[PDB]
This record gives sequence, structure tokens and C-alpha cells, in this order.
Amino acid sequence: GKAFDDGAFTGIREINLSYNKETAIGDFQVVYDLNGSPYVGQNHKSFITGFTPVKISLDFPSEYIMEVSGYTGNVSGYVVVRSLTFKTNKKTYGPYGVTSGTPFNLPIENGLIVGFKGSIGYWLDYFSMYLSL
Amino acid sequence: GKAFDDGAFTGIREINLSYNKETAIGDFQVVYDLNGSPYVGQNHKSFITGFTPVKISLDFPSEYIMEVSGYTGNVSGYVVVRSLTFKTNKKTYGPYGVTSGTPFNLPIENGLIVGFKGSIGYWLDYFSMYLSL
Amino acid sequence: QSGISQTVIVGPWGAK
Amino acid sequence: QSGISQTVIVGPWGAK
Ligand SMILES: CC(=O)N[C@H]1[C@@H](Oc2ccc([N+](=O)[O-])cc2)O[C@H](CO)[C@H](O)[C@@H]1O[C@@H]1O[C@H](CO)[C@H](O)[C@H](O)[C@H]1O
Ligand SMILES: CC(=O)N[C@H]1[C@@H](Oc2ccc([N+](=O)[O-])cc2)O[C@H](CO)[C@H](O)[C@@H]1O[C@@H]1O[C@H](CO)[C@H](O)[C@H](O)[C@H]1O
Repeated sequence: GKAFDDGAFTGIREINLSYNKETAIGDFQVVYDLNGSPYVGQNHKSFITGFTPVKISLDFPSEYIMEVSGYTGNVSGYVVVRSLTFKTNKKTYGPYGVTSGTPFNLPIENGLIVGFKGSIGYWLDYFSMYLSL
Repeated sequence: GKAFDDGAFTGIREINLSYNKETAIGDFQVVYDLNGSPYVGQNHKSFITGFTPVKISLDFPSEYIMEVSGYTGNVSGYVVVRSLTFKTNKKTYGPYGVTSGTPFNLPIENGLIVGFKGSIGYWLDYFSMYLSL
Repeated sequence: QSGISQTVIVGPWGAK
Repeated sequence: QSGISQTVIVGPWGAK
């Protein structure tokens, strides 16, 4: 895939991602907060089309993600991120994608997700999260 | 179970845990580093006894945990931590316990586990980890 | 503020 | 020892 790295910001205003019922997460883009300003992150797009767009708009700064979870598993047959769910102190957005394969979760008791980095080809290959107080 | 919280330290020198191959993790106890000196954490002991002791002794400071993983699953009607695996930069420790149920993993790209908290009844119910740069 | 230093905590895994 | 600030990063989940 094409490696992407947003780096680290002040928090998260919005997540734009797309997915396919049959395969996996495709596109990923974040609108971060940067010292009180929306920071529009670069849209990291799949190499292919066919996905269902989803928009996760947060009530920043009162609403914030408390748990990222999902599934990784094989697709044509690359290990990719098939599924994502974002749970905040207000609600649960997802699951989006196919909920099959190896489940993962990151719940946070103290701290904030402040960045994403990863790689996308046909599908979201992997990702990591910056965490901060 | 009985709740516990070690707090934060400088790093990890040793993990002493116990388990049984039919059930789950039983006891958990950590020798932290505190500013270049060992600090013996409290021993968090199951309500029951009979588990197989394990000592993980790390070559601190050059050796450190890069990933923690295992399984959560039901034992006698309780959700508990059924297995743990500790992966350092030098080798893997585990699995200990029983690898059945729902997998979880925390890989770390940048930063250090510097404390544990959780609860233990007959088995380790849950735990969380303090992370620091 | 508090006089007590703070740290990132991830988890819990296990009984929710 | 450089001028780039650093943060805790957890991950990756997915491929190698
Ligand atoms: C960037 C690239 O050359 N390949 C991507 C792409 O791979 C394909 C190629 C063909 C088909 N297909 O005609 O159905 C599907 C996927 O998507 C993959 C999954 O999204 C990967 O991103 C792949 O890149 C390769 O990924 C593997 C990771 O498992 C490894 O990283 C390779 O070095 C990388 O090229
Ligand atoms: C503290 C307590 O009363 N029970 C612990 C204990 O429970 C048992 C009881 C019986 C048997 N047995 O016959 O073999 C096994 C375990 O250990 C459990 C698992 O380690 C729990 O810790 C349990 O506490 C209860 O845990 C649940 C969470 O699953 C909940 O938090 C209840 O508040 C708590 O009492």
C-alpha cells in the first residue's frame, strides 16, 4: 500500500472512511483539531472504487473516542483491516466493514487519540494511533 | 474480584505471574524500575491457590516489552483473562494459560508500559496498562 | 489542577 | 536528541 502518517494533533473532529460489505475498509481521512482549528487531513484513498462512504462527525471537544476496535483478516489474500468501530463517550459508530477474522480493541482509560498512521492499497493494510494526554 | 492499581514507574524489570492450563491466569506481580532502582510491586493473588508460577526476568534497561497479548474467555460463568503473552524486543514469553476465547493485543510502536492495574478474583478479571515515553 | 502527575492508561482487557 | 517532538504510538493492527 501507500504508507500515510498524519502525525499528531490536538484531537479529532471528524472521521471519513468508506468500506465494502464483502471485503474491507477502503478509504480513510480525518479532520483533526489543531489548537482549536479544524485541520483537514489528507484523504488517504484506496487504489480501487466500490466502497460505501461513512462520515463520523464528533461533538468536539465534549465528545471523544474511548475505544477503537475491529477485525483484521485475509482479502485476496493480503492481511488487511476488514472492520472498524469507534466508540466515544457519547455513542458507538459502526461496525463498518466485515466483522470476520481476528478481533482487536484499544480501549483508553486516560488519554486521547491524536493521530493516525498506516498504509492503504486496495484496502486499509494496517494502522497505528498516536496517543497523548 | 479485588481491584488493584500499581501506579506508574520508570519501566519493568520482571513479571511474576501464575496460571493453570485448564482455567486462566491466577496471580500477577511486577518488579518495576524506579529511577534506576528495583521496586517490588504488591503481589496480586487469586482467592484460590494451586497455579503454576512463572518468572519473566528481563534484561533491563536494554530489554523491554513491545507487545502484550492473550485471550479473554468464560471460566465458571465469569469473563476472565485466560492467557497472556509478553513479547519483548529480544524474545517472547508465553503463552501462559489457555488460548481460547477472544484474542486481544497491544502492540507498542513508541513508548513503554510502566504500570498495571486490574482486578483478580479466582482469576485475573481484567487489567489495564500505564503507558509513557 | 491537582498535585498528582498523570499518565496515559490503555485497557481494560477482560471482564468489561 | 532531535527537534521533532514525540508521542506514544500504539499499533500497528493489520499486516506486518
Ligand atoms: C501497492 C501494491 O503493489 N499492492 C497492494 C494492493 O495489492 C493488491 C494487488 C492486486 C490485488 N488484486 O488484483 O485483487 C489486490 C491487492 O493491496 C493490498 C491490500 O490492500 C496491499 O496494500 C498491497 O501492497 C502490498 O501489501 C503487502 C502487505 O500485506 C506487502 O506490504 C507488500 O510489500 C505491499 O506491496
Ligand atoms: C469477588 C467474588 O465474589 N467473586 C469473584 C470470583 O467469583 C467466583 C465464584 C465462584 C467460582 N467457582 O465456584 O469456581 C469462581 C469464581 O472470581 C470471579 C472471576 O475471577 C470474579 O472476580 C468474581 O467477582 C465478580 O466478578 C464479576 C465480573 O465477572 C463482577 O465484577 C462482580 O461484581 C464480582 O463479584
